[PDB]
Amino acid sequence: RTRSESTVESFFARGACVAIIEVDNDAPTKRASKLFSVWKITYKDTVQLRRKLEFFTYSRFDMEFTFVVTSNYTDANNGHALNQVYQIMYIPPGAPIPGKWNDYTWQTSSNPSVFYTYGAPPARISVPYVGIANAYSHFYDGFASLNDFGSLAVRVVNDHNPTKLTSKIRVYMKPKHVRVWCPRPPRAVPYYGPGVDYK
Amino acid sequence: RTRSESTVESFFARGACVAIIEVDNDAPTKRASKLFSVWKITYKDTVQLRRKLEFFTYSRFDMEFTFVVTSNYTDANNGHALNQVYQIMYIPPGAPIPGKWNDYTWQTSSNPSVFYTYGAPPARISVPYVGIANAYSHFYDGFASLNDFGSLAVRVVNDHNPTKLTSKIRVYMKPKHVRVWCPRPPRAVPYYGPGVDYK
Amino acid sequence: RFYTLDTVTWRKESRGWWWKLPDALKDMGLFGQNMFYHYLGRAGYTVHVQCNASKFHQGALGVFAVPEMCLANPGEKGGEFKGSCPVDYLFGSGVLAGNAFVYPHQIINLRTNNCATLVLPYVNSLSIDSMTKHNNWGIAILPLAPLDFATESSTEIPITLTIAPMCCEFNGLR
Amino acid sequence: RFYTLDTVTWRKESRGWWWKLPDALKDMGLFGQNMFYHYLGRAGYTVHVQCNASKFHQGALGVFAVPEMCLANPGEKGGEFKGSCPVDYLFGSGVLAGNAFVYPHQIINLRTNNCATLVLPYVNSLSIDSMTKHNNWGIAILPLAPLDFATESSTEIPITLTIAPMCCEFNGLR
Amino acid sequence: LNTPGSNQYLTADNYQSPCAIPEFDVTPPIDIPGEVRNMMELAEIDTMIPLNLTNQRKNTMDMYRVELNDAAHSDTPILCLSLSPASDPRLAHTMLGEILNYYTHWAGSLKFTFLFCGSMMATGKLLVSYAPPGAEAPKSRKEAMLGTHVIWDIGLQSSCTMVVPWISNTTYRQTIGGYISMFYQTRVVVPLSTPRKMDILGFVSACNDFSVRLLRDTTHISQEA
Repeated sequence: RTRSESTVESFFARGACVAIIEVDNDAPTKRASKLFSVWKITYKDTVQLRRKLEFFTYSRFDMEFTFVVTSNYTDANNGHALNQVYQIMYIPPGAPIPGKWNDYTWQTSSNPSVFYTYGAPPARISVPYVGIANAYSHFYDGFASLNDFGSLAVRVVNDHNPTKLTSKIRVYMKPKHVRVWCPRPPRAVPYYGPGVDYK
Repeated sequence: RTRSESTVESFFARGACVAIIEVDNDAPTKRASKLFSVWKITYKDTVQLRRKLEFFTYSRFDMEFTFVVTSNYTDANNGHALNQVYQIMYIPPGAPIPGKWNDYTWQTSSNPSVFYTYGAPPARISVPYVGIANAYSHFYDGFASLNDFGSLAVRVVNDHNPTKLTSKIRVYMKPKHVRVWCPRPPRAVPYYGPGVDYK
Repeated sequence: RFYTLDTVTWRKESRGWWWKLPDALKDMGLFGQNMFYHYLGRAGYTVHVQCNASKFHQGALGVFAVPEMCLANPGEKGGEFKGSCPVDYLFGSGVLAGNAFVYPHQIINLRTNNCATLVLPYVNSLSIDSMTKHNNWGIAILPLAPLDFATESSTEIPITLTIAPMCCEFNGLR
Repeated sequence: RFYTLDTVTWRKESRGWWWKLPDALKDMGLFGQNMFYHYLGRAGYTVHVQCNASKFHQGALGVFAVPEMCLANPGEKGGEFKGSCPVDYLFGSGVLAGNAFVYPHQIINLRTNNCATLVLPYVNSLSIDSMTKHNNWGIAILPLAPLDFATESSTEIPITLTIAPMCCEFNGLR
Repeated sequence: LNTPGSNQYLTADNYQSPCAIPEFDVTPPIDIPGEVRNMMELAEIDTMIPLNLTNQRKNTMDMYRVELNDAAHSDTPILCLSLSPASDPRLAHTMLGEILNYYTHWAGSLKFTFLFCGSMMATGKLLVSYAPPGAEAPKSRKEAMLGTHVIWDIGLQSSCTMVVPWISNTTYRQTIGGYISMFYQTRVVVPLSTPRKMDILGFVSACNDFSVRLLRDTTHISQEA
């Protein structure tokens, strides 16, 4: 035992990309012009973090989210565009999910939001323990894998611009203050779905 | 003896360019469009640092890496492009080397990475002693010149852009906390290869 | 008190047995009545496994206490593992049976002992929870060694499982 | 350390086995190397005989420590006695086997014990002598009772002989 | 001046972050049994070794055991284990191997426990030998006897535990050290009609001095590109 770099905090608190969000600005032309996508915060999208968390039954940790936004000009000769401003809103568990770009959910009455300006250092937010139970449940035998975690929504708040722009937002989640309980053996078969089914 | 400016730290801790990395964005047109090159960290590429380190057999030091990125428009009249974002990832010794732009090695599951935005101050990282032995071995008589040191990989994480851009990354390595053992005489013949062969 | 479940028989082709708690005790007299009459509850378990094997019998049994034994509700009799109905070597969760020892466990080697005991503390994400729709613990008995015997007598070794609740708490009478 | 010789098998027609010391240990690793590298030496012996017999096996074994066991040099495996190649009842010296108990001896009766130990002090006409061309001690195991077993299983009972030197002294390095 | 490390996100960065939900009523923790501080807790837990990897005995239950009584047996190693937990397939799938797969370097002693499952009336002896690093595994009983070895008795004793010491020139070696082999000593003797096909089980675990550094990614289950 003993020695550093082998602790639970060292094992779990590592930054990794967990989601990619595609947003547009205006001028659909021939595309759907998706202004937002919305992503439910979960650890099932990354195999490494999923395998690390499945090693235990109950866990408690805080989530630190880092957003990196990279914009691209679809047409090289559309003209210089004004600097883009992106709105990243955290949706707490139990809150309504946005369905339209200009709906009431984007008013940030109770949903935390951060505005990111292109060229600025990447946005960073910290989400504390938002679970309903005393610890997150990776396994539930009965009638809890969906341990809330809220969701993230990113949209462009710029005005109507004739030019076409596409931006990609990389979401990095770094767990903090990780505590684990009830050790479990590692997964030995490839994952199929969000459950424990095997083939 | 005595007097400053002659100490081992003063002699060794000096910044110098050790690597140049060429990266592209998109639109190969007629080129290979190299999105990454990957560079193994070593002191054999610079004659001055190599000669300074060959003065002793065993050495211990920490490496500070500074990256300066300069972008260039291949065609002067392609149009204004969005601000470029570059990903610089440090590969620890024993880790797999990236082979594709969108492979699993770029997910930063355990490889430290830093994102650099064009126009920002140059990126700076510090790599501690990552050797396996108690000190780096500049000479090995038996069956150790490749003293790990890891490697560096730089790629462009921007989306598909019709415009063509070329960027050059200058890597500066400044040793820190330099300690040396077993003094050796200076090299008297030009270097041929990574060994001690002479003609 | 001590509640004894139905006796299972060990064969030479048995792939193992599994039980769920407090699912196995839902109809076990007073404890089952209390867990049915209350919306919330909390209680520990004491697991005793008895193997009625003679000195001429060969084999080993692996008793594992798995918290939240999710499988990819029989009740008293539980169920059996499948050779190729959870998979025995996959432990019902796609995990090699060798790593199943991470859970609290006991080994019943017929050449050393014929009984084993286990202490199961209350494990859950809540201080108190319903005793009916949630399975707090699972008991898995696996044939670590194939059953063998002298060519004299007997074909089936009876196996007795006794579970006794402890630290019982009940709230929300209905 | 303890040096284990090759295991001999007890049969129903075995007439006994015999070994010579330090002849049996000439190739036994470090002790053999030391006795080969020195012109003169002196060391005692500790003899342990193990009989891997079950409770259903019958017979008795007689282990005798004979100083200067002259017979009227196989090495590790030793040799076997002859029914009519020394004669078992003549003890290899024309002496009735009944009188062989005058030497230090142990009796391995399968109904009472399955192992025996012996302490062999250094015996010679000189304080120090060569360890190669002189046999200080001889170990003889005789079947005092014929081997018998139930008509269920097994035909050969393994016998393990372990000899550990003691009070080792060496002089005259070559 | 724009330099690396300034106004850029770092994977191994550590500063304070703005709170998305200030003054949130976080649920207090409770004393959940099985709290673990360090990953080394899992490495010290005994894990059954898949030992006999064969084409019939693969991804099944028969691989975890090796039959210990043939008709005439042999003077050859019945089973052989290599001291490479992160490289040997017999030890890569164990808990120790899974833990080591996440770390490039490792150090410390190892513990191997062997227990056989048979009848109380079975009697015999077995030879367990440890080959020093850099030495070929013994091919015969005498070769095993020439090195470090122990005598395991089949009888009242039913389990044998051996500890492999930490023998390496460097403080930590890569997860990319000797052999452990078992040999018959005399024979396996059983009474009337006693089953002659008893089985043995192997377990591997880490010692208290175990330590790892330079955490890496795992090989099992990788599809992200």
